[PDB]
Amino acid sequence: PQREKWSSKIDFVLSVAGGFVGLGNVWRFPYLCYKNGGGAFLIPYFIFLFGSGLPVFFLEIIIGQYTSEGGITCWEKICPLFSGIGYASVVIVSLLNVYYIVILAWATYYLFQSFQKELPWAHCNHSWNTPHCMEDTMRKNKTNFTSPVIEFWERNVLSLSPGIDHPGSLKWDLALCLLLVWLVCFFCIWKGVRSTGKVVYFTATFPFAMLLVLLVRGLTLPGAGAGIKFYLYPDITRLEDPQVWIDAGTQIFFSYAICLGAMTSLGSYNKYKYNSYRDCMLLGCLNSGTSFVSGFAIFSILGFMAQEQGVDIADVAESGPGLAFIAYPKAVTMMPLPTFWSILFFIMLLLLGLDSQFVEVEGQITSLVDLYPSFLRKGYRREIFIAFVCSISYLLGLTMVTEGGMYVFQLFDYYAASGVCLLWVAFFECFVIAWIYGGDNLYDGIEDMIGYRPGPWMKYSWAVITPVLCVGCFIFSLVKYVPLTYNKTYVYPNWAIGLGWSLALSSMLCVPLVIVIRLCQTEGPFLVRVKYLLTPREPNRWAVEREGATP
Ligand SMILES: *[C@@H]1O[C@H](CO)[C@@H](O)[C@H](O)[C@H]1NC(C)=O
Ligand SMILES: CCCCCCCCCCCC
Ligand SMILES: CCCCCCCCCCCC
Ligand SMILES: CCCCCCCCCCCC
Ligand SMILES: CCCCCCCC
Ligand SMILES: CCCCCCCC
Ligand SMILES: CCCCCCCC
Ligand SMILES: CCCCCC
Ligand SMILES: [Cl-]
Ligand code: NA
Ligand code: NA
Repeated sequence: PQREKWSSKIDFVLSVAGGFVGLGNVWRFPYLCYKNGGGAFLIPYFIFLFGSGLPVFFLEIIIGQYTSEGGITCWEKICPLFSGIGYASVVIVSLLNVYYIVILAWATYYLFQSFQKELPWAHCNHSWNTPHCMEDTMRKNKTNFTSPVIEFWERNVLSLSPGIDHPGSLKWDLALCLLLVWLVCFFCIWKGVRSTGKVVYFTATFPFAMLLVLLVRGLTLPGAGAGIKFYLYPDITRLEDPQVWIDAGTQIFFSYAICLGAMTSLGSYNKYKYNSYRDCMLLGCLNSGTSFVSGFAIFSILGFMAQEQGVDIADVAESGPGLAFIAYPKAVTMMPLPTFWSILFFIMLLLLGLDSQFVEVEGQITSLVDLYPSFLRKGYRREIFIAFVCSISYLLGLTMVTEGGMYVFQLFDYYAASGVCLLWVAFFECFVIAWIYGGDNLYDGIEDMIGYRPGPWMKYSWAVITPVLCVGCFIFSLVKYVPLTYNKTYVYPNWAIGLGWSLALSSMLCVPLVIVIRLCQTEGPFLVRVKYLLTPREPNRWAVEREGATP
């Protein structure tokens, strides 16, 4: 009957902050900056952060607060047509839940490797190391040598195969680790949904307090001055390639968990007369500051490795995912008692990723339960659903656990819940809000909800800045198209790129397909059909709290 509200604003802030501040900050941003050269990644990043990151994030939160519904029915309130956006988000988040947890699996594996006398990536004299491996300290002291940390990441953790078309034998240890993290998610969602809520004082303060330590270790490294420069001074030429702009925009959208329905649901649990604008601005500041400062530390470590190895910074580690699994495990080796600090670091990674996964999976489950309110949300009948959603997404994730699973992970990362699909969904959200619902019409709601009409920046972002940025990046990437590559050496087969585009299209096609379906359901001439489907169905149809009216 009545949606359960937050106990207080503190609960909302802590839940959301633990929600969108996770592995998209300490893991994705590092190698996304590293892959796109150096500081040339920052110029689009911040622009999107001030052009589409904060505005769309606050728009999602404010729609959730205005309609008090999840990611799906909120659109039906705002606009019956273009409802597929919600479905699109669901598909996106589903695919995200498939490969996001895989990262945690790796972290868990690393954790299980930490509990021993000497870290396995300190020196390379083990069975999995190629004879070309040479220790980092001895690399520049005196061809094509490899470092123990990278060896451990590829040969042992991943057992990397020649290509995607050679999946090979499934790795059982990583499969068990993925099962373990999915079991943690399952027992933290069906029961103990607020388990992290009562221990936030450890779940929120520790991940930051740990990062600072790395930062203190990062800057002190002798080569940091080089690395920070690589992280800061941009390259003008790199800005010409569409890849940097697409990566920066989609990294903004991924870090803030927008176009997923999680933000709308989180904003659906708060009060109507709640000043979510200021809270959202502070949370976005915290998110971007965490990303920027963590990049400082990891790029200082990269500069240290480059100066010690006698190699260029751009060729010191893996450009694809695993930079955070190459730089940070090397940094924790330099600290006194490396085992303890490595354990703490991977525990912090687990906390961040697990909290983010809890939020995303719970949002997806709530959305699907909204789609099936009688067939679900009936106790045990709901419980089984959880056991379904994890399992079908666990088995589907097992394709990323085979020793050729890294390439599949790269496909999912670049296409499934990131790339031109996120731009598609964000552009359609902003188009519906600005050019159909009306920016001033939604300011009429904001002014009543928070008590003051915000500045013209929010409306200018949805009206012009965000659609223009999204369409420009999309069309400019399609014009100067470069095939997706893993670690800038592997050239994907055509069928692999076809599968990745199928993954993107699974969510993209929801917007037009649902439009066609809704037009088919309604009767009459086309013009009155679209006019009737473009009328909001009383978005703030609530009287329990002090509210005004739609016009
Ligand atoms: C490593 O080998 C590759 C492939 O032959 C070559 O392109 C590259 O220059 C070599 N790098 C070093 C550091 O020897
Ligand atoms: C010879 C080992 C089995 C064949 C290759 C592994 C395939 C695992 C895919 C799991 C998907 C559920
Ligand atoms: C700029 C492209 C959109 C043109 C305006 C469409 C608005 C239709 C809905 C009107 C609601 C009264
Ligand atoms: C009108 C309500 C039903 C819309 C269903 C859309 C589902 C899209 C699935 C995309 C392929 C998995
Ligand atoms: C990965 C498939 C997601 C299916 C979502 C269905 C929404 C009605
Ligand atoms: C490492 C955390 C940095 C946070 C900066 C912004 C604080 C509101
Ligand atoms: C339930 C789908 C009905 C489709 C009817 C199509 C009429 C053009
Ligand atoms: C030049 C070092 C800056 C570090 C900011 C946290
Ligand atoms: Cl970020
Ligand atoms: Na978190
Ligand atoms: Na983030």
